[PDB]
Amino acid sequence: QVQLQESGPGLVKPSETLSLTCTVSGGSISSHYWSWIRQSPGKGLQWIGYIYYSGSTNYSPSLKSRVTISVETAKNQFSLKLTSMTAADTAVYYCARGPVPAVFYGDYRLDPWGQGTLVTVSSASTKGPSVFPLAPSSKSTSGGTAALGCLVKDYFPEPVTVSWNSGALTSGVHTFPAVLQSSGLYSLSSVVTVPSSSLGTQTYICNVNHKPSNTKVDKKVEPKS
Amino acid sequence: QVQLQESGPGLVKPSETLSLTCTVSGGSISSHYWSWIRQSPGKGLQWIGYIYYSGSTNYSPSLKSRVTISVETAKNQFSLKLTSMTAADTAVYYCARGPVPAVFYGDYRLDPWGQGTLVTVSSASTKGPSVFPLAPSSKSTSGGTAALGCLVKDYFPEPVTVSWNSGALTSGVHTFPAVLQSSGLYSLSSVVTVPSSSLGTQTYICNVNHKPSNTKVDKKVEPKS
Amino acid sequence: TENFNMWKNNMVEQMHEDIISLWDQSLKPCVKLTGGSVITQACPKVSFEPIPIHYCAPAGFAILKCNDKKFNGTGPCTNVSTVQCTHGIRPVVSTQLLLNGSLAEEEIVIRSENFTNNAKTIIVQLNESVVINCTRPNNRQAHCNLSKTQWENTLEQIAIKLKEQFGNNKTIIFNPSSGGDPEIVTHSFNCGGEFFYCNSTQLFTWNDRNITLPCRIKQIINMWQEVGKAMYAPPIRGQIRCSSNITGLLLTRDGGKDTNGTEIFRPGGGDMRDNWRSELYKYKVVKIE
Amino acid sequence: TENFNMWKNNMVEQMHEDIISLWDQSLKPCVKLTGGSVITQACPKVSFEPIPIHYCAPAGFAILKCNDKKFNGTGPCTNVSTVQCTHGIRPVVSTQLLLNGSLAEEEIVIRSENFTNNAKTIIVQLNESVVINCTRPNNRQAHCNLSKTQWENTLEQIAIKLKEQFGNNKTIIFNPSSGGDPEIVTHSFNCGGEFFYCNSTQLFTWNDRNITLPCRIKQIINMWQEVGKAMYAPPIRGQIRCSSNITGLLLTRDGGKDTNGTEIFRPGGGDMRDNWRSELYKYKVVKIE
Amino acid sequence: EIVLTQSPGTLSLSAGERATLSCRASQSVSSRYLAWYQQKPGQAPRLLIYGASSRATGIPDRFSGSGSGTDFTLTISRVEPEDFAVYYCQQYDNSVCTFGQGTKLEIKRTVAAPSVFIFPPSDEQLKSGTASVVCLLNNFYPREAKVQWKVDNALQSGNSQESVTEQDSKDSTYSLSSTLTLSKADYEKHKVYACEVTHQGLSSPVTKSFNRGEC
Amino acid sequence: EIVLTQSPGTLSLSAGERATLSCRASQSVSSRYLAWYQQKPGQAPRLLIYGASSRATGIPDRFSGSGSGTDFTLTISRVEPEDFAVYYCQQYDNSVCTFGQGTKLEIKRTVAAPSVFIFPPSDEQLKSGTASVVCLLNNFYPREAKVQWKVDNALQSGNSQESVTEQDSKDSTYSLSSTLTLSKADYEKHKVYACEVTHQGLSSPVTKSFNRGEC
Ligand SMILES: *C1O[C@H](CO)[C@@H](O)[C@H](O)[C@H]1NC(C)=O
Ligand SMILES: *[C@@H]1O[C@H](CO)[C@@H](O)[C@H](O)[C@H]1NC(C)=O
Ligand SMILES: *[C@@H]1O[C@H](CO)[C@@H](O)[C@H](O)[C@H]1NC(C)=O
Ligand SMILES: *[C@@H]1O[C@H](CO)[C@@H](O)[C@H](O)[C@H]1NC(C)=O
Ligand SMILES: *[C@@H]1O[C@H](CO)[C@@H](O)[C@H](O)[C@H]1NC(C)=O
Ligand SMILES: *[C@@H]1O[C@H](CO)[C@@H](O)[C@H](O)[C@H]1NC(C)=O
Ligand SMILES: *[C@@H]1O[C@H](CO)[C@@H](O)[C@H](O)[C@H]1NC(C)=O
Ligand SMILES: *[C@@H]1O[C@H](CO)[C@@H](O)[C@H](O)[C@H]1NC(C)=O
Ligand SMILES: *[C@@H]1O[C@H](CO)[C@@H](O)[C@H](O)[C@H]1NC(C)=O
Ligand SMILES: *[C@@H]1O[C@H](CO)[C@@H](O)[C@H](O)[C@H]1NC(C)=O
Ligand SMILES: *[C@@H]1O[C@H](CO)[C@@H](O)[C@H](O)[C@H]1NC(C)=O
Ligand SMILES: *[C@@H]1O[C@H](CO)[C@@H](O)[C@H](O)[C@H]1NC(C)=O
Ligand SMILES: *[C@@H]1O[C@H](CO)[C@@H](O)[C@H](O)[C@H]1NC(C)=O
Ligand SMILES: *[C@@H]1O[C@H](CO)[C@@H](O)[C@H](O)[C@H]1NC(C)=O
Ligand SMILES: *[C@@H]1O[C@H](CO)[C@@H](O)[C@H](O)[C@H]1NC(C)=O
Ligand SMILES: *[C@@H]1O[C@H](CO)[C@@H](O)[C@H](O)[C@H]1NC(C)=O
Ligand SMILES: *[C@@H]1O[C@H](CO)[C@@H](O)[C@H](O)[C@H]1NC(C)=O
Ligand SMILES: *[C@@H]1O[C@H](CO)[C@@H](O)[C@H](O)[C@H]1NC(C)=O
Ligand SMILES: *[C@@H]1O[C@H](CO)[C@@H](O)[C@H](O)[C@H]1NC(C)=O
Ligand SMILES: *[C@@H]1O[C@H](CO)[C@@H](O)[C@H](O)[C@H]1NC(C)=O
Ligand SMILES: *[C@@H]1O[C@H](CO)[C@@H](O)[C@H](O)[C@H]1NC(C)=O
Ligand SMILES: *[C@@H]1O[C@H](CO)[C@@H](O)[C@H](O)[C@H]1NC(C)=O
Ligand SMILES: *[C@@H]1O[C@H](CO)[C@@H](O)[C@H](O)[C@H]1NC(C)=O
Ligand SMILES: *[C@@H]1O[C@H](CO)[C@@H](O)[C@H](O)[C@H]1NC(C)=O
Ligand SMILES: *[C@@H]1O[C@H](CO)[C@@H](O)[C@H](O)[C@H]1NC(C)=O
Ligand SMILES: *[C@@H]1O[C@H](CO)[C@@H](O)[C@H](O)[C@H]1NC(C)=O
Ligand SMILES: *[C@@H]1O[C@H](CO)[C@@H](O)[C@H](O)[C@H]1NC(C)=O
Repeated sequence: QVQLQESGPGLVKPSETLSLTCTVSGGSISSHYWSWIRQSPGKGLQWIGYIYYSGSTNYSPSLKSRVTISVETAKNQFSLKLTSMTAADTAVYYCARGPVPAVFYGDYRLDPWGQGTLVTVSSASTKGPSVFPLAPSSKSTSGGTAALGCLVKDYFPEPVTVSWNSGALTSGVHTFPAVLQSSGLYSLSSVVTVPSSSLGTQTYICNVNHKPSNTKVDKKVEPKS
Repeated sequence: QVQLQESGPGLVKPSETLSLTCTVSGGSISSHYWSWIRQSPGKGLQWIGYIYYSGSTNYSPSLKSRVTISVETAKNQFSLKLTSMTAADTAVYYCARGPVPAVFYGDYRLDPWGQGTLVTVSSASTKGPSVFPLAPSSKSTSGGTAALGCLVKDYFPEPVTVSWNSGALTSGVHTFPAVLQSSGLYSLSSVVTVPSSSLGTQTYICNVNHKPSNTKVDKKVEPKS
Repeated sequence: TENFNMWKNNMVEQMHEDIISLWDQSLKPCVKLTGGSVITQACPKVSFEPIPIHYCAPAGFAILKCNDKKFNGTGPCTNVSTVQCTHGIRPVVSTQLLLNGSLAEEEIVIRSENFTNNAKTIIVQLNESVVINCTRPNNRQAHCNLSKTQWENTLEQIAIKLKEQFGNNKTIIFNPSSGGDPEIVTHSFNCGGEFFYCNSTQLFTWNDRNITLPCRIKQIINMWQEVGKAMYAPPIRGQIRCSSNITGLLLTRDGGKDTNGTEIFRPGGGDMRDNWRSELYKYKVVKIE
Repeated sequence: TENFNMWKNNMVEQMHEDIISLWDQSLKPCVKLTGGSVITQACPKVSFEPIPIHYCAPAGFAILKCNDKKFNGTGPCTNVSTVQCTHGIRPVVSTQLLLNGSLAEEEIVIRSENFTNNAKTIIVQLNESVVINCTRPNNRQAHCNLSKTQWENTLEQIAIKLKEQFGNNKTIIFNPSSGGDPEIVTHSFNCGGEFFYCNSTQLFTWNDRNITLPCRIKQIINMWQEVGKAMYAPPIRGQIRCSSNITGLLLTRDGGKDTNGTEIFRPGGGDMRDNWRSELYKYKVVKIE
Repeated sequence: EIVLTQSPGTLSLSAGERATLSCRASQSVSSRYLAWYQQKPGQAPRLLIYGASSRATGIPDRFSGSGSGTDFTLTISRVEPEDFAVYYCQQYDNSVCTFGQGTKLEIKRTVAAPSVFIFPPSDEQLKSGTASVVCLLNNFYPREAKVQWKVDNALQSGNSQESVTEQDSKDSTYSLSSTLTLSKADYEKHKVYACEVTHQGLSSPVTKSFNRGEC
Repeated sequence: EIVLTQSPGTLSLSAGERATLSCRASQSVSSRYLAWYQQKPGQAPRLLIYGASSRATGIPDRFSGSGSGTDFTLTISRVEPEDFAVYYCQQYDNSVCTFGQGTKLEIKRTVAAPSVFIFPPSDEQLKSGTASVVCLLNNFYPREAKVQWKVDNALQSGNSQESVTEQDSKDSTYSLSSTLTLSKADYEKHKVYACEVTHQGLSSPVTKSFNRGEC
C-alpha cells in the first residue's frame, strides 16, 4: 500500500527556517494532491496547505506569508518550508495525501498519513541521552512476574524511541512521556514486565534511538547480584 | 401559388376609422407573419405593422397609438384598423407576407404582396362615373391605324379601371391618370389604337369599373357616320 | 381534479427561447479577452446539435407529470406524479416530421387544441418509429431514404385514428403542403448547422420497396464574418450522419364548403413551438405553499 | 520552422475548466426568478454528457493545426494548416482508457513529454478502435464486455511500438495499476452523471473472445442541496448505455534499480487534462499581426 | 432606429447600360435583413433581392445584390426598357421594418414624334349640357410637349387640363391627353375646334381639328 | 471561512456504551466535504469517515456518520477499550481545510490497584556523580494516585518528578513512574530508600523500598 515518510531536522533555531520532506512509496506522487499538517503538543490539528503534482499550490491564509511547498516527482517526494520559526511553531508535522481527490468525482479526504516529525524551535544544542538499566529486583515479586527497564537520561531535544530485544518483546512494555529536568534536558524511562522464571535464561536489551543526535544505544539490562 | 387580396372601403370620412381585410389563397395564414404597408400618392413606402398567425402583433412606433391588426385564421384572412383617419392617411394600403420568416432559419422579406387598395379620406359622397365614347375618326389616319377610346367623367373617389373587349384587347391601350376637375370630381380617358381596316368588322367595348360606387359600365365605341 | 393544457404551457415558449439562443450562441465569434491572467484566447463553441436537456423547477415550485394512459393533453388527469425535472430531451429542429421523439405508449395517438377547429394543428405521436437515412453529398446528391411499405402502413394506421376522431364514415386523403415559406412547404431540418429541405410530395399523396426524397442544403452563410476570411474550409462536414427516427407528424385539415365525408390533411402545422409541445405535453410547472 | 508543444498548451487547461463548469452547472438547482415578466420558473439543465465542442480563436488570433503524418506532438511541424476552429470533440470523462476519441491515422502511435523520464505519462493512440459494451442493473449486474482476442491483439501491437521506442531487445509486461485513488486504480468513467468503476486487472496482465469486468456505479453525492422528498426520486435519466469505442490509453512506466531489458507498464497516467491533451495535441492558439 | 438613404434620387440611362443603386444605413446592418424591391407604376412592389445578395425566385439574373455593414448595392448589368421602376431597399431590425425613399430609374431613348388625334364631344354628352373635346398625343419622347387649343383661331387658356402616362414598358415612351371643357352653349357658338401640338420630334407644329355639325 | 465546533470537549463512558460526538459548522456545509478522524495517543490521525457518512476502508462498522447542513454526528454503537482516542471532524471549503478542536474520548472501567516496584540507581550511573531512584506504579485505575519518597523515614519534596501513560488500549489503565534524583554524595549518606503509594484501589498505602549497599 501507499506509505508516506516525513524526514528533516528535529531542531530549528529561532527566526531560522524549517525544511521537511515527505517520501512516498507503494504509490506515486503523480496525479495526486499532497498536504502538510501540524499539531502543537496537546493542541489540535492545523492544515498548512497542499500542492498538486503539477506544481500549483494552495496555502492556509494564516500561514501564507511564511510557507513554501515544493514537489520533486522525479524522486517521488514533496517538501515543506517554514519561515521565521518561533516557539509557537514547535509541533508535530504530518504529510498526507489529499484533501482534494485526483479526479473531480473522487472523494475528499486526507489519506494515507505520515508518522509525523516533531520539530522543536530552540537555540539550545542537541545532546545525546545516557542510558542506565533499571535492574530487576530478586525481591519484588519473584513468585510470578517482575519488572525492569531503561532510564534514558539527559537528552535534547525530543523525541527518543525505545524498543526491547529489537522489538521482539512488545507486550507488557510501557514507555513514559518524557519530563523536562530543570537542567533543560529531557529524561524518560521505559519498562516492561516479565515472568520471574525467565530472568535466568532470557536476555533483555532495550534499544534506544535519538535521531536528533544520531544516537542508537543498546543497553543490556540484568539482575545485580 | 400564394395570392393575397385586400378589400375594404375606398372612402373614409375624416376622424372616422379604417377597416381592411386581406384574403389569402393558394397558401395558409397558419405559421406565417402578415404585414400591412401603405404608400401615399407619389410618396414612399411605409410599414405599418404585422401579426403572427398566433395572434401576437407588432406595430410601427409612429402609428402604434392608432393601429389594430387582427387575424381570423378560420376564414384565412387578416385585417387592419386605423383610427382617426385624416387626409394625411390617404394612401394605397398593401398586405404582404413577412417580413419575419416562419422559422428562425428562414429568410427575412416581404413576399407575396397584395394589389393594394386606394383609401381616400373625405367627407364628399361617392359618385359613379358617366362614360362617353371617343368615336374614331374616318379622317385621322384611315390609311394604317386609327384611335378611339372612352371618356370616363365626373366620378369620386378614385380609382376606376378600364379594359377593352373584356381584356381580350390589351396592347396599344393607354389609360391616363385621372385629373381632378374644379367640380371636385375626377375624370380620365382610356384609349387604344387599331388598324383602320378592322373598324368595319371588329366591335369595341370598354369595360369601366368603379368599385366605390358599385358601378360596372360597358360602353360600345363606334364610328359616327 | 388536476388540470393540464399542453397548448398554453410557457415551458414550450421557454424551451424555444433556449433553442434560439443555442443557435445565436453558435454564430457569434469569440470576443478577445483582456487582463494579464487569461489562459488562452480560444473560447469554446458548442455546435448546433440536439443536446440532452432536462427542465427543472426552483425550490418552492414543482413539475407535475401526467401519467394517464393515452392522455388527452388537455383537461383533467388522474395519475399525476410530481417531479423535480422532466425527462431528458434531445430536441430536433424540423418541420412536417417530428424526429427522434417519444413514441406513443400503446397505439397511434393524435392531439389538437380542438378538432372541430381546422385552424388548430394536429400532432401525431407514433407508437412505432420509422427510420430515415440522409447524407451530405460526399464533399451523391443530398437525399433521404425510407421503408416504403412501412410508411404506407403508417399512413393507413393514422387514417384509422382520424376516422375514429371524425366519424369513420369519412374518407381520408393526404395532400402535400400548399403555399408557404420554403421550410414550411418542404420537410426541412437541422443537421449540425446545415439545413436540409426535402420534397415530401411522395410522403403525403396517399389513398387506396423504399422511398427517396431529394433535398437541398442551405448552409450557415454568416453572420458576423465581414472582412474576415484568412483560414480554410469547414472541419467535420464530409458525409454527416443525419439519419433519424420519425416519431411524429404535424398536420392541418382543410375546410371548404364542398368537402363531403371527405377530409384532406397536409404536412406542416403551426410553428416549431409545436415540436417542443409534443415532448412537453405531459408536464406543467406549478408553485408550492 | 513551426513549434508545437502538446504538453504546455493552455487549450488543455482551458478545456478542463469548461468540463468542470459543465459539471457544476449540472448540479446547481434553478434559482427562482423575479419580476412580472417571466415566462416560466422552469430553467433548462443540460445533463452531464459528452457535448460536441469546437474551440475557436477571436479576431486577431488563429489556431495552427499540425498535419505531419505521425506527428511527434512536440518540436517542429512541416505541413501546418491554419484554421479558425478545431474539429468538434465530444470529450469523455475517464481514467486509464481513452474513449470515443480520434484514431491514429496509420498505425499505433505513442507519445510522452519524455520517454527517458518514466515520470511522464505515455499516451497511446490506437489506429483501430476497440468496442466495449457496458450495462447497468435494472433497479451479472453492472459490468463491461470486450472482444478478448481483439484486445490481446492490441496489447501485442502496443508492446511492439514500445520495443521500437526502448530498443526491441527488451521484454514488455503490463501490470495493473498500483496504489492510488479509487478512480485512478480502476478504469472509471462518466455515464450521464453516474460514474462506473471497473476492475481492469484482466486488462493489464500480459505475456506470451469475451472479457467481463466487474464494475461499481457511483452516483453523484449531490453536492448541492438536500431534503427534497416533495418531489420523489429521479428515474428518467436518460436512460442511456455507455457502449463505446476505446481509442487510447494512458500509461506510466516503472523505474527500479533491478529491471533488466525488462519494462513494466501500468494503466493510469497523470490527470484528465491528459485526456483532452490527446485530442488537442495537433493544435495551438497564436496571435496575428 | 435605422434610417436608409438610397443612392441617387433619380437615375436615368439607356437600355443596355449598367445601373448602380446604393443604399446606406445610418448604422451597421446584417446582410440577412436587407432586401430590395422593384415597383413598376400602378403596381404593388415586387421582391427583387433578399438577404442582401439572394435573388428572389423568378427574378431575371441580370439583377444582383452586394455590400454589407452600412453600404449596399443593387446592380442591373444590362438595363431593359421595362426595368423602368422605382427601387426600394428595405431592412428589418429591432422589431421594426424600414425602407429607403427609393430610386427612380428612368430610361433614355431616341426622340419620337407623337401621333395626334382629336375627338369631338359625343352627342350623348352634349345632351348633358357640357362638352368635352379631347386631344391625344400618342407614344412620343421625350416628355416635354405642348398642346394649344384654338376655337375659331382664338387661343384658349385655363379651360383645359391634361394628363400624361408614365414611360412605356416596351418602348419607353409617353402619351398625353388634353381636355378642352366647354358648356353646350359655348361649344355651339363656334365651328372650328383645333388642337395644335409642338414637340421636339416635329420639324413643324402639327394641328388636328374639326368642324361642329360636320365631321 | 468556516469554523467547526465539536460536540462535548471531553466524553467519557464504559465499554459497550454508545458514543455520540457532534460537529457544528459556523455555516452550511455540503456533506461531500465533511470527514472524521481518529487519533490514538502517539500516532498520526487515521481517516474514519469521509463524505459525512462513508466509512473509510478497513474501519470497523461500529462507526457511522450522519447529519448535514450545519450539524453532523459521528456515532460509535459499541465502544471498545481501544476506541480511546481524540476525534476530529474536518471540512474543506473555499480552498481551505479546517478541523474542529476535537473530542477526547475517555474510557470508564473498574477500579484497579497498581503493582509497585522500586529501582535503585545503577552502578553505571553512580559513577557519573548523580543517582536516580525510580518507582513504578503499574496498570492501575483510576488515575489519581500519590507517591511519597522517604529516605531514612524522612519525607522528600521538590526533588522528584513523575510521568503517567495515557489510558491503555487493551485494559484502559494507567501506569506511573516517579524519579527521585540525588547527587552521589547525598545518595551515599542514607540507607533506607522507600517509596510509598496511596491509591483508591489499595485498602492500605503500600511501601516498596531497599537499602543502599544491600539489595
Ligand atoms: C506473465 O503472465 C503469464 C500468464 O498469466 C505467466 O504464464 C508468466 O509466467 C508471466 N511472466 C512473467 C511475469 O515472467
Ligand atoms: C392509474 O393507476 C391505476 C392503478 O393505481 C391504473 O389502474 C390506471 O390504469 C392508471 N391510469 C389511468 C389510465 O387511469
Ligand atoms: C379529452 O378531451 C376532451 C375535450 O377535448 C376533454 O373534455 C377530456 O377531459 C379529455 N380527456 C382526458 C383523458 O383528459
Ligand atoms: C401500434 O399502433 C398501431 C396503430 O394503432 C397498431 O397497428 C400496432 O399494432 C401497434 N403496435 C406496434 C406493432 O407497434
Ligand atoms: C372547437 O372548434 C370549433 C370550430 O371552430 C368551435 O366551434 C368550438 O367552440 C371549439 N371548442 C372550444 C373552443 O371549446
Ligand atoms: C441507412 O438507412 C438504411 C435503410 O433503412 C438503414 O437500414 C440503415 O440502418 C441506415 N444507416 C446506415 C449506416 O446505413
Ligand atoms: C460540396 O461539393 C459538392 C460536390 O460533391 C457539391 O454538391 C457542392 O459544391 C458542395 N455541397 C453543397 C451541396 O453545398
Ligand atoms: C437509398 O438509401 C441508401 C442508404 O440508406 C442509399 O445508399 C441509396 O443511394 C438510396 N437509393 C438508391 C439510389 O439505392
Ligand atoms: C417537388 O415539388 C414539386 C412542387 O412542390 C412537385 O411538383 C415535384 O413533383 C416534387 N418532386 C418530387 C418528385 O417529389
Ligand atoms: C391514389 O393516389 C393517386 C395520387 O396520384 C391518385 O391518382 C389516385 O386516384 C388515388 N386513388 C384513390 C382511391 O383515391
Ligand atoms: C436522431 O438520432 C440519431 C441517433 O442518435 C442522431 O445521430 C441524429 O443526428 C438525430 N437526428 C437529427 C436529424 O438530429
Ligand atoms: C430509433 O429509435 C429506436 C427505438 O424505437 C432506438 O432503438 C434507436 O436508437 C433509434 N435508431 C436510430 C436509427 O436512431
Ligand atoms: C359531395 O356530395 C357529392 C354529391 O352531392 C358526392 O359526389 C360526394 O359524396 C361529395 N363530394 C365528393 C366528390 O367527394
Ligand atoms: C359521416 O358521419 C358523420 C359523423 O356523425 C356525420 O356528420 C355525417 O352523417 C357524415 N359526414 C358528412 C358531414 O357528410
Ligand atoms: C520527435 O520528438 C523530438 C523530441 O521532442 C523532436 O525533436 C522531433 O522533432 C520529433 N519528431 C517529429 C518531427 O516527429
Ligand atoms: C506535406 O504535404 C505534402 C503534400 O503537399 C505531402 O506530400 C508531404 O508528404 C508532406 N510533408 C511531409 C514531410 O510529411
Ligand atoms: C493498424 O496498426 C496495427 C499495427 O500498428 C495493425 O495491426 C493494423 O492492421 C493496422 N491497420 C488497420 C487495419 O487499421
Ligand atoms: C528526459 O528524461 C530524462 C530522464 O530523467 C532526463 O535525463 C532528461 O533530462 C529529460 N529531459 C529534460 C528533463 O529536459
Ligand atoms: C436494485 O436495488 C433494489 C433494492 O431496492 C433491488 O430490488 C434490485 O434487485 C437491485 N438491482 C440489482 C439487480 O442490482
Ligand atoms: C458480455 O456482455 C454482454 C453485453 O455486452 C452481456 O449480455 C453478457 O452477459 C456478458 N458476458 C457473458 C456472460 O456473456
Ligand atoms: C456490443 O459489444 C460487443 C463486444 O462485447 C460487440 O461485438 C458489439 O458490436 C457491440 N454492439 C452491438 C452492435 O451489439
Ligand atoms: C539490448 O540492449 C543492450 C543495450 O543495453 C544491447 O547491448 C544488446 O545488444 C541488446 N540485446 C540484443 C539486441 O539482443
Ligand atoms: C478487483 O481489484 C482488486 C484490486 O483492486 C484485484 O486484486 C482483484 O483481482 C480484482 N478482481 C477481479 C474479479 O478482477
Ligand atoms: C461475449 O463477447 C462478445 C464480443 O465478442 C459479445 O458481443 C457477446 O455478449 C458475447 N459473445 C460470445 C462470443 O459469446
Ligand atoms: C461514445 O459514443 C457512443 C455513440 O455516441 C455512445 O453511445 C457512448 O455512450 C459514448 N461513450 C461514453 C461513455 O460517453
Ligand atoms: C465507434 O466508432 C465508430 C467510428 O469511429 C462509429 O461508427 C461507431 O458507431 C462507434 N460505436 C459506438 C456506437 O460507440
Ligand atoms: C540487469 O539489468 C540491467 C539494467 O538496469 C542491465 O544493465 C544488466 O546487464 C542486467 N544484468 C545482466 C548482467 O544481464
